[PDB]
Amino acid sequence: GASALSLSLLSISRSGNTVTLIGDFPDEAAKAALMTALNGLLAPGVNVIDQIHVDPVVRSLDFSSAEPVFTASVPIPDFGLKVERDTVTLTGTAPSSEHKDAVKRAATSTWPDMKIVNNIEVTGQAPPGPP
Repeated sequence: GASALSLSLLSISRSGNTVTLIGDFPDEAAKAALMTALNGLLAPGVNVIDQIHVDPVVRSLDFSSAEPVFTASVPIPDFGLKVERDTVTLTGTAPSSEHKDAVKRAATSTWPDMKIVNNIEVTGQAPPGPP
């Protein structure tokens, strides 16, 4: 029925020690494309907590090209990724600046028909943000 024009909300948190990413995926093989990305952050003694449900029907974020993107965010284990049902937001602690540029460019290419709002905020001047 022309399927739905809405993507399942997703949540991904990366701090370093442990990783927290929950949501729903369309297939299982899809994990291999993303997982192959973790191989970059995978450290000795590192814990992983990712629970995704399979749903060959529910429209989800196409990470097929998340490697190039996620890989662009690898040098930052303190980054966050959020996808909505109409838009996608990007926010991560960047003690630098332009360092976020490459990250945004990578996402834009991956999700051009979706609104991307990448608003980095350097934790320094202002007080500690939300938990």
